[PDB]
Amino acid sequence: PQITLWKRPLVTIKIGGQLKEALLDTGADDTVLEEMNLPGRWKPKMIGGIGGFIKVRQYDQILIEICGHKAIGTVLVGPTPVNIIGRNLLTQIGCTLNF
Amino acid sequence: PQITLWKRPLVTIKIGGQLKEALLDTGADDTVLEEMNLPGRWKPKMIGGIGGFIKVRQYDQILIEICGHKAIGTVLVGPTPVNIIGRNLLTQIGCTLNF
Ligand SMILES: CC(C)[C@H](NC(=O)[C@H](C)NC(=O)OCc1ccccc1)C(=O)N[C@@H](Cc1ccccc1)[C@@H](O)[C@H](O)[C@@H](Cc1ccccc1)NC(=O)[C@@H](NC(=O)[C@H](C)NC(=O)OCc1ccccc1)C(C)C
Ligand SMILES: O=C(O)Cc1cc2ccccc2s1
Repeated sequence: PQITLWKRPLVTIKIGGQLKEALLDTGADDTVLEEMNLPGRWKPKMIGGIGGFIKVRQYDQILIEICGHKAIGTVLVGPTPVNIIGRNLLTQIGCTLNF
Repeated sequence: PQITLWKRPLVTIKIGGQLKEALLDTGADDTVLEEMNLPGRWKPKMIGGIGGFIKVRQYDQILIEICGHKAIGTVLVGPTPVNIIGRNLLTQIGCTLNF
């Protein structure tokens, strides 16, 4: 698609046979979701944003589909108000910014 | 231009006649820049991110060039760690996500 930005760029994703919604976020280095039962154990990680820093759970090798585009990578679970697809996955679907 | 997302999408901007570097951020509703003075009157605002809220000064109708592309709009100023161009200005330059 070619997605204009007059509203938040929310798209449908699929993770572990659950459809969710998430934000295509070029200002995010990593991908951050609020929840899921991603397979078991996790490693702690720090991430920062505008307000300061937060601890997240890092899960590796996570299969995710973004508008039907298959991808695999690291997904953080943390206190984000919106699910965030960051650059680590945006690159895998060949997402570019254009103007 | 067409910008891939293997690294942070930093671009040259010009504001108040000075060149700066800023992150093109589809995940930002608003544009937030490092402390500077701008023309006109500002009003106080709080904006939320990962980590919580910060206080910023909102300036309206500020001219900015993003890679040479003119945009006029609200710019917030305050203690951000990175200059962020958000959707309010991305839409003015006809920036789109593509995959
Ligand atoms: C989501 C994070 C992965 C991302 N951070 C990062 O990628 C970074 C730098 N990486 C990173 O942490 O790497 C690992 C690391 C960290 C530290 C040390 C060593 C290694 C990020 O916060 N990115 C933000 C920009 C930024 C970049 C660098 C440094 C500081 C800020 C926006 O892109 C971004 O996409 C959105 C994500 C988002 C959306 C909505 C809510 C919360 C977060 N956030 C924003 O912070 C923008 N907010 C919004 O557009 C508004 C207005 N917010 C909003 O709706 O807030 C509601 C809310 C707030 C709080 C609680 C509940 C609701 C802001 C830039 C204007
Ligand atoms: O004091 C200043 O110079 C600047 C600001 C104060 C304030 C208070 C609440 C919300 C935003 C802002 S900006």
